[PDB]
Amino acid sequence: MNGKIALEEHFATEETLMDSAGFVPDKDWPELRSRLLDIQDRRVRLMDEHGIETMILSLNAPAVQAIADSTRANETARRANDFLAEQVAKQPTRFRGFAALPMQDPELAARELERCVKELGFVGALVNGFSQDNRSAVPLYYDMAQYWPFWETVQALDVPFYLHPRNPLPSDARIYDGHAWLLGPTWAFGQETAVHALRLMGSGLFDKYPALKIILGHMGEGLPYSMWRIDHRNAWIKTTPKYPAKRKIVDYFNENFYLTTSGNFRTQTLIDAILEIGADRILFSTDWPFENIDHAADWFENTSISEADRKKIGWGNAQNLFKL
Amino acid sequence: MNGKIALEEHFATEETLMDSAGFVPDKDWPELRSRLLDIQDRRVRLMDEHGIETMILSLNAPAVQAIADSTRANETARRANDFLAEQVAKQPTRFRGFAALPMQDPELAARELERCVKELGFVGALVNGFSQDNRSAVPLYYDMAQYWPFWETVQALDVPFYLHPRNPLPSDARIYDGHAWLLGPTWAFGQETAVHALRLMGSGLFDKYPALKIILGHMGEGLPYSMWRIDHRNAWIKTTPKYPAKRKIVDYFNENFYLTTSGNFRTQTLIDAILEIGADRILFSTDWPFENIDHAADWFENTSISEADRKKIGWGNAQNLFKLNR
Amino acid sequence: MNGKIALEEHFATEETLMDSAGFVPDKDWPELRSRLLDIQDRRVRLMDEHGIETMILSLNAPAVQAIADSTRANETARRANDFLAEQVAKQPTRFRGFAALPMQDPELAARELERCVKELGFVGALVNGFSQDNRSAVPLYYDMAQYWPFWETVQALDVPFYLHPRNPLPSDARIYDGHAWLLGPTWAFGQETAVHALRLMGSGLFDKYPALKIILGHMGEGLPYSMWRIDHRNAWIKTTPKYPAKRKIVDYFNENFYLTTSGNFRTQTLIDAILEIGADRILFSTDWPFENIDHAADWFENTSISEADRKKIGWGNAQNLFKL
Amino acid sequence: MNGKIALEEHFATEETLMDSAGFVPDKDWPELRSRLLDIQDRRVRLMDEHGIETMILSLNAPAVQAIADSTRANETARRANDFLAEQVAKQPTRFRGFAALPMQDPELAARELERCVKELGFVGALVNGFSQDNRSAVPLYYDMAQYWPFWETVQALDVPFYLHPRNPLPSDARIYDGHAWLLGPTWAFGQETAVHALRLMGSGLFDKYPALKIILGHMGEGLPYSMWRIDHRNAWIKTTPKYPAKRKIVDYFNENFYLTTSGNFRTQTLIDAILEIGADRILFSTDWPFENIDHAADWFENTSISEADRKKIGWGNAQNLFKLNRAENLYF
Ligand SMILES: [Cl-]
Repeated sequence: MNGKIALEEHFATEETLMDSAGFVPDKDWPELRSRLLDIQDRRVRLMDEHGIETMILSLNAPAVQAIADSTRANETARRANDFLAEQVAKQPTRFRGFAALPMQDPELAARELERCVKELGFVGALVNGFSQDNRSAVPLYYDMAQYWPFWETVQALDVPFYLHPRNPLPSDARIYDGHAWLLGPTWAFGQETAVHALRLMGSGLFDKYPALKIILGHMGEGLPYSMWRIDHRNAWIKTTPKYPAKRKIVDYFNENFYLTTSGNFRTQTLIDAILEIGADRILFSTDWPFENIDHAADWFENTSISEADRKKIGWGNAQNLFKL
Repeated sequence: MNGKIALEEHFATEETLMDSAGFVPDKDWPELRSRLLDIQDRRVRLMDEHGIETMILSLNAPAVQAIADSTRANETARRANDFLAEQVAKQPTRFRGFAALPMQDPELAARELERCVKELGFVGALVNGFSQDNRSAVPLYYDMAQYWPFWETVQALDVPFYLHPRNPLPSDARIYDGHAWLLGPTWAFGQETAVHALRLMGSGLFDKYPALKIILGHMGEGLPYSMWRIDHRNAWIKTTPKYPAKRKIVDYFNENFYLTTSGNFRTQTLIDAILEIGADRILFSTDWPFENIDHAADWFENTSISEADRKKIGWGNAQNLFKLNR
Repeated sequence: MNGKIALEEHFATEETLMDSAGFVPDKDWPELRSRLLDIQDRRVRLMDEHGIETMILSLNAPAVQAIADSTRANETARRANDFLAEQVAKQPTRFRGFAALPMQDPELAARELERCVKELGFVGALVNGFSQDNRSAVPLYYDMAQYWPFWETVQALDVPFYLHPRNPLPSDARIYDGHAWLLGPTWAFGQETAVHALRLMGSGLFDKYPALKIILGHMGEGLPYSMWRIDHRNAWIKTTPKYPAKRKIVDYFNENFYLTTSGNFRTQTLIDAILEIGADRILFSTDWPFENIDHAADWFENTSISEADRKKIGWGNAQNLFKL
Repeated sequence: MNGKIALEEHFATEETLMDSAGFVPDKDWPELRSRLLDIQDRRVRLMDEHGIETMILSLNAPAVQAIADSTRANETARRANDFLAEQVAKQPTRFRGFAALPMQDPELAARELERCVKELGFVGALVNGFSQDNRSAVPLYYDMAQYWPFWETVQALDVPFYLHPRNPLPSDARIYDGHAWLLGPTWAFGQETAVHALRLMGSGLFDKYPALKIILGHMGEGLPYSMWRIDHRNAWIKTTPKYPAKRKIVDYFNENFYLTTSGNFRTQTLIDAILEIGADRILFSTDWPFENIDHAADWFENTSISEADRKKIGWGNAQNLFKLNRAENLYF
């Protein structure tokens, strides 16, 4: 299938490159590093070879979310975005950009998102989970009141926010002590991102801003499988849920979320996602260069869904979402 | 469908009762309290009305896992087991017991499991996640080396170990700060239990003791949906996984684990579990009294699976697993 | 779920009433007969109680298709259609009509479809499989060349054609001799209708008129389950299929067909249809009065699909299809 | 996955070879002919290359079912069965046999099945739909009363009966006239076989012999998708079904039938069958030489099911069904 749109497709700048070093064995780092820095050449050949018309590009991880000085975070985000705009402009029919944002300061993040969308033609934002900030004794999650004016801005711009993983901070990760193999994509990323996403939903953010669109990778970080249980556990109790939001969590999941297939090339899981959220809210993605383009495309080509849905997931849904 | 076997079915003693307080709103505590304390009477009428032949009973939560003096944990486990055995004996065709165990101390736990299996006729153990023990600065997880001789006894006895949830300790729960709605069955129970189970799998425990049987409630706490990703993430990398176990995580999930339907009455979730672990390793359970028997039974009666698999999940699998036809 | 649209919903006129007698046991005939005749009263109360906003009504079976004199068939069709228009006009927000057509004569059927659509505001046609005609020694199936100008007319009007069952003729039903329990909805209706549809697909009709929309009840009469096998059996043989159509049978199935849930209230069956043709092509229907509205609605309310797709199958798909 | 058991795997003798002609284009006949006649050599190499330990072999189609003189049918069945026994004995760890049977004559069919099971060590029978017999004005279907003593014998022997397709007779095939492309595996085989199987269930045969085991290829010829509808259509009517059987059709489908994956290598269809009849009653098979071994094995290797069910469908179910891990098959 030609014409696919892929939207969790990463690069690094020299400035952020080393953030990705921890995530593969030392012998595989030169390969991963070269993939991260390459945008124009091998990446596009592989797109050609595997039926991808367009990659929506985003910076690597944790990148800006780990830059604890908010002034420095803004400066880095702005440099990464200008670079990305220049890269996109070289092959404008094959690429779009997601913004890197300095979420350390809601106001700076809002301004940078406006610049990115209206000046640079970017089609959304991608943010690696909570932010570290020297002014805050705690990690910053985006359900917090200070972020409401930022979300108002997102909704006004009508572009999606892709909530990407990062690892929990060490003091929030003791369950994984002595078990580092569970950190990262194996498991810890999924738990961190699912809970951050649930925090947004429980906060009532989508009551106030009901047109917001949040994207999750990895087929939604386990959420569809346990979604029924999230609202319906202990159903014999008749009570008002103890979160600020007005409706059930699944209503927000159904109305405000999109899932991508990145790094989760499993037909059973896709079928479960289809039967919980619908093929209209599922988008093809690879997670290149952390996952191979060939693996992602070959799996997707042959997965056990209708051809009508393969088209929607392949490109139709993304076409509509990003007004492409 | 009559003849069902259910095996995540809880009671409290007056001693452990307060552990369940504040899992429900105040207005509902009189009802939960009465359910937890009733074994002989209304519980059996509900079983009769909803086609459950046998409930395998277990103490509530965290119960023994929160008794930080190991000597007292053992004393409590022993009293609760003796009580359970007495209650089982009043209606022996309708009940079996799971052991409560003082996991604070591996030798005490192994000895108590032996007594429960050999002297009391118990058919497995149920433990509410990690243990607190005054002697340990850190919570105790059962992948730790000190537990290996205990697991040797589990395998020798050839009875399953049900790994039930508890909440993370507050200092390991900062992600939920300001969001207490996420603690308990909503989410936190699932994460804590999935990770504890994965820690057992990655530790190599099942290489050393391959015949062990571990049971998880709640359709495996999310595990089936993300199981492919656990082993296969970043597949382009050819490397040996950085855990001590010798095989893939999914090999031990497939070979050593069973899932029950407790508190997760969702047909899509069941189908996904069937397509990942197979109907032979899925067991009906309810999580009474925290979930209604009528809700669990009515959902299961009509869920979209073959009748052959309805019989296996309803009773066939448990009959084989627990040797009840034997 | 309020606002459902249901589109295999039957009535009889006194003229066609007895065609339905003997589909149910004698003790049940008085009930069925009263249901068939009632359009305005109990039927609407039941729609209210079971969340159906609109029923697209069609005549019973075999009706016009068993009237062998083509002139008589056209007279009966006109009366039934005029009656239906008068009935729809009494409660115009709750009903629409499908045309009955004298398929015995392709020109008369085209003209009657035109009159029904243009003058009566009907939104499609419903036909009970093959037609009997005195002038023809064989039953008339609609893939035959004489039907092509009719199909040109259907396409130009841009309204769907609902291919409903009837039983095979006795000389074409010997396999059921001594086994009358297999006739009708049990099995024979499904075989008869699947093959009629497949004849349409293989004939090349949809090469010539690619915008045609055909609707099948009963979740597609077994088609999705065996659809892969229809094209891909004996795949090691590299050859051109021996039918006149230019593409695979499944291409026409995917592009030209819709399925309804009528009389097949089975979640496993619906999931298989979703994974083969996609939820965009599946439509809620009951087969009232042959099946109960309460059974149909209760099953569909709780079936194991996404809320997005429940809305699409419930009403969204029909709204789009019929331009309501 | 090595170790698979496949049980819809065909051969021809020179006697029955021409029955398979005109199933494929002329250009492909030399290949199909060579596959049908080869049992010992390339067939085993392809089994080795695609992870099949055992093929349970059966004659091609319609073969015995089209021999209308019952005396001649019995003669052909005997010769075909002796040939198969001799062939199996050459490589007894890789092959088992299904009986070809002269179903024209209930008595002859029962005696030949006895001979095949007791003397030749065959593990079931495979019959290609209805029989033509000169004495009968109508095609012979196995729900008919005269077959009940034959089925008593099947149950007593406790071996399965694989009901394979054949086309309807032309006079029963007018719906396909001018549409020959629908004949055969495309569609007509499936309709024919589904109905024949339904006639057995409706007849009450399984009330009388409840231990019978019937096998269907092609994932059960459409039956699972439409099984709910078979019993439950028009449910508001409270009535006794108008067939002689005492129970619901689905009760017999669930209790007396097995389905194989032959010629239906479709994951959506497998999942549907799993959720209707259960993986315990599904068996890997290929339909070699009419389907490729490699296509069947490659699809099954990667289909979206549990590893536990992949072992059951791949070999476990068949190993148990045909008692292949048992003394009479291993040592005698
Ligand atoms: Cl009829």
